[PDB]
Amino acid sequence: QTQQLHAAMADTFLEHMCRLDIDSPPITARNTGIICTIGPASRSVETLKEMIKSGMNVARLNFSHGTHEYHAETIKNVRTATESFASDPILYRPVAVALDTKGPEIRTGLIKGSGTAEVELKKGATLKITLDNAYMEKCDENILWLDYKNICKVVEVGSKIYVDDGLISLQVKQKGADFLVTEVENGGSLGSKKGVNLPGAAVDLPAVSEKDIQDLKFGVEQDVDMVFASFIRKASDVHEVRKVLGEKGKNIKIISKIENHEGVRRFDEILEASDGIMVARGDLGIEIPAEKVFLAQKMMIGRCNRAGKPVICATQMLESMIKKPRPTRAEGSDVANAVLDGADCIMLSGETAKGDYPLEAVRMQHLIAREAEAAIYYLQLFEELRRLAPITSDPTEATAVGAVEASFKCCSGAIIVLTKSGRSAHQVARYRPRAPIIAVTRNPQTARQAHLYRGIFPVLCKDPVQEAWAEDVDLRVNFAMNVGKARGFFKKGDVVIVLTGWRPGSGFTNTMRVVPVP
Amino acid sequence: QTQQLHAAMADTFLEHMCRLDIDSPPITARNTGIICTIGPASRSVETLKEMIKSGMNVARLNFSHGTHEYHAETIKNVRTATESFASDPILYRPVAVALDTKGPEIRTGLIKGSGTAEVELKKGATLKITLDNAYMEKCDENILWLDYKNICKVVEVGSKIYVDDGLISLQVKQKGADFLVTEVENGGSLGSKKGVNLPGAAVDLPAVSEKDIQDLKFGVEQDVDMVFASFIRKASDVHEVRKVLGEKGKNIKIISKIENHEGVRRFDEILEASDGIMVARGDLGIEIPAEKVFLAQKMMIGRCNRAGKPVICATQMLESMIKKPRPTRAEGSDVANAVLDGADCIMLSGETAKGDYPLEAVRMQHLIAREAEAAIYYLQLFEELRRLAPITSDPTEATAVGAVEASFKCCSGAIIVLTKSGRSAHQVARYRPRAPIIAVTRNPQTARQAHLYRGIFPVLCKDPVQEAWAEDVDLRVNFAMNVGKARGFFKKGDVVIVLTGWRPGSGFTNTMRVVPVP
Amino acid sequence: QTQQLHAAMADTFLEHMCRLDIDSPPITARNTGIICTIGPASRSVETLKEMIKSGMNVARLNFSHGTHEYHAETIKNVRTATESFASDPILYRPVAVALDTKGPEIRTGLIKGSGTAEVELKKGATLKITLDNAYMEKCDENILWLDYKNICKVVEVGSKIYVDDGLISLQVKQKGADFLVTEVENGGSLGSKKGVNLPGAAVDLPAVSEKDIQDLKFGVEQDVDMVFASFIRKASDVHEVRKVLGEKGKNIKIISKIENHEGVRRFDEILEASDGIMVARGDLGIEIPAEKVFLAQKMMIGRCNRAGKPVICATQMLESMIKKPRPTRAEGSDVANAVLDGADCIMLSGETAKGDYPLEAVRMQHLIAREAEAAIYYLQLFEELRRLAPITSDPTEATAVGAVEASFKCCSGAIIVLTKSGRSAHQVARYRPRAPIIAVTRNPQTARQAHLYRGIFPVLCKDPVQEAWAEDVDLRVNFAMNVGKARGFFKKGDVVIVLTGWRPGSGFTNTMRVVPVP
Ligand SMILES: O=P(O)(O)OC[C@H]1O[C@](O)(COP(=O)(O)O)[C@@H](O)[C@@H]1O
Ligand SMILES: O=P(O)(O)OC[C@H]1O[C@](O)(COP(=O)(O)O)[C@@H](O)[C@@H]1O
Ligand SMILES: [Mg+2]
Ligand SMILES: [Mg+2]
Ligand SMILES: [Mg+2]
Repeated sequence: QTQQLHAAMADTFLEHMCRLDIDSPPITARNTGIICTIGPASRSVETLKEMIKSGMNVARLNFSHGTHEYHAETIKNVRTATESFASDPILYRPVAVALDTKGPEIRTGLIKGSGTAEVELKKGATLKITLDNAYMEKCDENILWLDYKNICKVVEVGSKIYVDDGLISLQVKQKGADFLVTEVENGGSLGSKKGVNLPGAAVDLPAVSEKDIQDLKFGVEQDVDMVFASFIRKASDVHEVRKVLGEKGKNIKIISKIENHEGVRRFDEILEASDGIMVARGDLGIEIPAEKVFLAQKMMIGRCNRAGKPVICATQMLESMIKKPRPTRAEGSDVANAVLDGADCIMLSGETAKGDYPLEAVRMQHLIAREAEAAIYYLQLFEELRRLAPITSDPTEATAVGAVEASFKCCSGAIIVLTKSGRSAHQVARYRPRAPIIAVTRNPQTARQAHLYRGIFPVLCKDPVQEAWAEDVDLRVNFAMNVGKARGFFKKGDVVIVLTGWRPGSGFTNTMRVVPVP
Repeated sequence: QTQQLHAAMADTFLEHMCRLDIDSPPITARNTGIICTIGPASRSVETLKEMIKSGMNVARLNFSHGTHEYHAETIKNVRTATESFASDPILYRPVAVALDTKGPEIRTGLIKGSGTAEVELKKGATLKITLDNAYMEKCDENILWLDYKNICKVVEVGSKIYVDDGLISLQVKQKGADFLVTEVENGGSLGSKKGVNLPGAAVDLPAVSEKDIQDLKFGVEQDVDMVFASFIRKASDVHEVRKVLGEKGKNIKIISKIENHEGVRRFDEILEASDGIMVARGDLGIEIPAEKVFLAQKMMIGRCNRAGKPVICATQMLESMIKKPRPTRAEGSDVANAVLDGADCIMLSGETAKGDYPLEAVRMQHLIAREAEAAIYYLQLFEELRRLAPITSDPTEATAVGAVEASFKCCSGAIIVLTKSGRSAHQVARYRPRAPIIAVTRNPQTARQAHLYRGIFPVLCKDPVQEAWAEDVDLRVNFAMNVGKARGFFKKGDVVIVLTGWRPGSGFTNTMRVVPVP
Repeated sequence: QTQQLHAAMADTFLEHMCRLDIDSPPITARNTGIICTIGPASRSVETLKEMIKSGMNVARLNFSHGTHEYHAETIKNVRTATESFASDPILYRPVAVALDTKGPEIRTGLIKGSGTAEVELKKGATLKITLDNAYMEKCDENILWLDYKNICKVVEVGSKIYVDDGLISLQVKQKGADFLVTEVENGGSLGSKKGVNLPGAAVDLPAVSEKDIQDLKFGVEQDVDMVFASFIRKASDVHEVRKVLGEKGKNIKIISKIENHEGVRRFDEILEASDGIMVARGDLGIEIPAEKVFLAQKMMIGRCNRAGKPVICATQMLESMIKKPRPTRAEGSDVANAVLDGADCIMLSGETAKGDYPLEAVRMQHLIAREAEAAIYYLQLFEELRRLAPITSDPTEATAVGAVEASFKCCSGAIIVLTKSGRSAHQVARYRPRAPIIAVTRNPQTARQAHLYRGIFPVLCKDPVQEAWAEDVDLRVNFAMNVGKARGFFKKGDVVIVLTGWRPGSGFTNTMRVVPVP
């Protein structure tokens, strides 16, 4: 048996687990989008091509580092790699570009005569933190400059301060004027320009600084597809990001990175304001106790699934693959369970940005996601997504759930959907069919943005518009058929579901046909 | 808040029951078919016209009584009453004609007119039973004739003989070559030609007698829509009726009447052989202990529902309405519960054949069914019907379950289906939408046979066949749209689901559209 | 709200996830067993006392390395540490000792001279594998010795050979009688005595070698509690381990390590023969594809849960904590998901055997387990465990399921169970209450082995048997009460469930009492 067919049919979740079978191969199609952070290890056109071949759907540019020039040259490379495959439109893969905001980071200064090395702090040793910009590049084991000028208002005597992915912790002992004396609660090698966290501090930095607006305006000029907004704390932060993109940026997706207590606490208003969510587990597990992160992850994934908005699970998914050709058993399990929880995308960071095995990392994500997608208990998931979704009068929403139901009923090879803006296809994605959603569009950005949604295999029609609209609709369906055939999603005799609108509109999807693939 | 909608959203059946509301009005549409037995109280064109106006769908002719000439006239009156409404294609109701077989009945003879009226059978009195035809019409307290010639072979001293809906019982005290001396165990008033039951005696009467053959052939000739075959004990019994119905009877639905121990015991084969089932409770409740009838009733309804085959609940649903303009509380509950169990149609016998309130009984059935249909727990029923149904490759099957799903999602006004044979619509009905299924057909037989399925409101198109097939389709669609508007099923506000096919075949339904009503 | 109680009351698993709350504190009790591998980092009496305080339940001795003398000292220290708390019976924790077998391992030899230390294998380089004992302690980048004398009988040209947690890979270019020539495909640096894997080779080493025989007998004289048997392929393997243990080691629990393809395939036979299972992910994810491991883990946990037999999740759970004081986000997730899957115990290897932060690794496991236990969807799990158990039994199984039900109904502080051999506490565990199960016993081996079962907090009663049974019962019950109170599991006003035999006996635990705590 294939596709965990035996397990799919169990009357209990327990029995479903018992029936999971190592020797049952998955379907060819992989549903979960893969986002990769591009940096010095993956920036070259040639490796970028392999990455796309290995499965990369979205290139993330981390604006916490680098320069406009650097990132512009990265974007150009992504676009050369991507376009190198346009000669064959049946096999061309759209690739989205995402701008990841710096936001309200606190960084440390430079280490003495930098970067001549690093320092060592020791448990019990004491440290003065100064705001005095004299020490800006004079940081050693005795004094450390930070760039957050209001730090003294916000912390108190006993406050913990984490430095560098939270591996070092200090505790404020002597407070003071515009400086802090602390005892190293937890020591280690301290380098230059490291991140600082102040869990439970009322930190007043904005989500959107002047420098964030300049980055965002750059993203609009660079025609990126999406924005990952860092440290969003309330809806009004999301609205600032969107408004500031202006009319030219109107269709860029806003993804809120939830990465602090207030973000989780205000999750619902943030979700309502956003196009989607990223569970930014890195900062999230320093900001709140690490034992609690999986709770926040499952919470957010549930709510985004319940709302039909994309959710990305991020950070350290395969961390050890920075240095090694295989992941840890923890990492393999982490990716799989993110898929099983319901994440639309999984993300790689250091493992593609800077590691020695970017290509192996991407493949691993692809390989795990597709085993995990077969392992999903669709029986319970579909039922629960139905129950929990409201009665509406939008005919697209009605056609979408109807098509997903039909697809389960006939076990079809795909759901094919024509879409101008993405929406019809996103509506189908919401109900989590097992079959891949082939979204045919002419809008290239629609194609790129479709990767945010579980299940949507976007396809960019290049053919000119027919003047008989009915014939144009057909050209597109047949196009989707050739792609599925060429990719192995289905064969000549199989059946598929095709969603179509009644007029050439723009939001009129309302027709579902069950057809054999020619 | 209308149609038990608060109840419909409950997560448990118990909470659903708690939320049932006496002030929440149902939809206009009524989904359960009403079968009325036609005889002396209901036979004239005038009263037949009121019966249709009242919700009658099927006219049953019971061939345990009358001559062919009598029945020909009844059918002709039904047709006249039905056709009287043809002058307005929108408000016309097809009416089906059903032929109910005598089968292997045992009955007593005629009481001596004197004119005593009825004979008084007294507990402990002796009563001779004879087979001598000279006594056929000379029945009284001392001598009772019976038309089952073998009776003496199949009972023994001490056997029990039941007479008249099982109200009178006799014990065999003495056995003879062509007579029986019995003692009255259960006394009462005995009238003429009463039903006799011998539970657990080994009755050897053929399933299809010469008289039945005659009646079946006349039904073919007369072009009846369906036959209710009495005392079906096994699949081969059904085969005889089908044989005897032959090619000209190709399309007559055979409905097997389950009314003895064997019929229940062999139920699965009879169900696979038949086009439908009738739970024939009158005899059933004499052939098995009466406290067990509800168990038989609910297993047959359950299995027919699981098989997607029409089942009919019959007999004493509103018995007391034979004499009274309003039913007993047990009668109102009985009708409601039959619908609630999933019966496709409910039936009236004496209440329309001979009663003083034929029209009130029909109205009462229409009123209770519509109330009960609003109280069904569809969340659970729809979920269980899906689980239990197999994955097929039949595009029409996929389409049907997709349309029902869409119908719940947008609270649809109706599911409009174009069908020639009826199948496409039968396939929607087996998934039990709440919304009426308006089947548009040009085939008149198909429109009459549709009444056998819960929720199909057949509609007969009379319009000329347009030149262009796509415009002919659209015409049938606009037809159904007008009829639902005319009758208050829905307004320009609403949405309806339209099912359609890709070619003027004859089994190619593969298209569902979700459409705001123009 | 506490304890994710709001999430507990959800109608769907999806809504359950939606309600998972970062600010909802868990209970004090932690149910999942913690197994720690003792090694150079953890072996001192002083470190071991802190491990017990931080949460260690089972000390694991890995007989893949070390001499018997070494292990006997580790064992003696574990007992010195454990017994140093026996002076307060209220706070004493039984600590089990487990022996983890070497089994049919394949290892490389020692590097160097002259090496020095590591040796860099280069992608594309050629490496000769030899079997000549002259090279046993002379390995380098050209020449590698292995201790598997039949390797040559059993790989082929183009077979893959993996070295050191599958991080280095070699392809066989040329075979030969007692050597192999190979090409490095995944390079890296190769240390001494690394594990070798031949996936898809029929490796023919015995289940129980002479060394294993000697190790198991040593296990018997040291009085260990359990044996983790490596590389169990089939039931006769478990039977061989049982024969060595013999009559004298009768009560020692055998936990079969599933770590190769044949073990997964013959899982059901192995589980029937075993006392529990370890999912040994390290070797397993090299033997089968790493993407597949999560599937095997979940199938094994499900089937062990359904059988009521202990299951352990092992290997790389908090790996990065060997060198760092906080785990990665993948690591935190992996631990939570293992507990959410249904695992009875979790395990630490290098992180407590050799790393810089053994105490923090224990604490973290303790913290996550307890967080994950509050997040379980008990409403579904209990329903499923009851449905998959037989409606048969056996008053003892009925009482235990009745106890677990009462325990939810009143948010019991604990279920107190009196047991000689553990069995009755085992029975309660298999139904997965959320409340801790305080198992009171006078048998010290029973108390130590109890840690194999989720939720069983063993408590060793040292008082002599009282003159009246009823006072003997109350003594032990009251002792459970005091331990619960001292540990913060519950207080004076709370209710606990107490399970007991009817007669002074042992098993036949058929009595349940719901009692307030004094
Ligand atoms: O998903 P969206 O943006 O609503 O677009 C769906 C639209 O695409 C179509 O199928 C085709 O329209 P175009 O030919 O204008 O692209 C419409 O019938 C439908 O309204
Ligand atoms: O339910 P049935 O008998 O299969 O008929 C459904 C058929 O009716 C149609 O919708 C219309 O066909 P006609 O124009 O032949 O009536 C077909 O496309 C479809 O196959
Ligand atoms: Mg950033
Ligand atoms: Mg009859
Ligand atoms: Mg070992």
